[PDB]
Amino acid sequence: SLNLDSIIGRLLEVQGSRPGKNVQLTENEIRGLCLKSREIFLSQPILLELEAPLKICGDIHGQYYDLLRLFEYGGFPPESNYLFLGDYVDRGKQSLETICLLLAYKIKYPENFFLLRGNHECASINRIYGFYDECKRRYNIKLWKTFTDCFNCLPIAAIVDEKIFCCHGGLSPDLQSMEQIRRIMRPTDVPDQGLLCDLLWSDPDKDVQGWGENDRGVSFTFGAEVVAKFLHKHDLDLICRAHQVVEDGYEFFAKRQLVTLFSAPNYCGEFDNAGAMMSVDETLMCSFQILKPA
Amino acid sequence: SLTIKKKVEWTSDTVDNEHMGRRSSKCC
Ligand SMILES: [Mn+2]
Ligand SMILES: [Mn+2]
Repeated sequence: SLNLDSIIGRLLEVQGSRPGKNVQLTENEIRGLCLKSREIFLSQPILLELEAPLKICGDIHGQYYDLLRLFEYGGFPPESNYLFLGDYVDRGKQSLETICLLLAYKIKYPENFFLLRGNHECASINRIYGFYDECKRRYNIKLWKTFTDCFNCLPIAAIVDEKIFCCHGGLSPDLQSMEQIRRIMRPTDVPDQGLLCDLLWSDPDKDVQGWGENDRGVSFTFGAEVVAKFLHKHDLDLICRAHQVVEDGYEFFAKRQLVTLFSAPNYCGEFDNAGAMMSVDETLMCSFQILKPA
Repeated sequence: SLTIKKKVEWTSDTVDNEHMGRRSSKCC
């Protein structure tokens, strides 16, 4: 019933156009994408064990044109395997086209395309920062509730070849074993406190020793030493996260033990940033593809 | 094939921008 290849074809038709051309799918096609993606999310672990080669991407925030550029540089699926670290909606102008293409690719390739949950894949957040207004304007409130039910089943973290830990925000003072993540039940909202909250909200800070209060008002900050101790305890080599705008699209921390990815160029306006995508080959040999602002 | 179930190193063009004073923001 779900004509996936026609949906993807219509979503990719605006490839080659000036940034801003809309794709207006039907309400039933979008609701079909959400429900089928939701059941695929629930059938897969909440802590994904992934394998290289794959390409990792950071925040998109409804910048659909730059998502298509990112796919042009790294190859549209299934030419390359993808892992997104969340924050697909809000702030941008085309959050609907962004999330619909990512959900469709998740359904078309359930074992080579993966999406993690960001703090904006939460009804308490995306109601305010743009996604709800975009759903209400172009569709209805009922479709927004359907997106929420789908967002509550997104996986929380991913581990690539038992060596690269991936989440949207960062570490948590309540994260002692990876089994704690695997036991989180879905569907679930994002709490104001606890492990699930910190994995989507926390940030690294250079001027903090240990754990400190995050000026976002939510979760905590962690220093370069918490990263090194966390990597040594679980025999990991790198933490891969997003959640923060960075000038070059990437930013190292704790001597290349943690990296921050951001894939939305010209995000702040008052601060010009580039977008980056992390490419990892079979030997865990990593590099960066940079998306220069248009 | 499939993705879902070594040491991490970086290529020569990859630079370490940690101590390069790169600006970062948490929101806007
Ligand atoms: Mn975020
Ligand atoms: Mn974000």
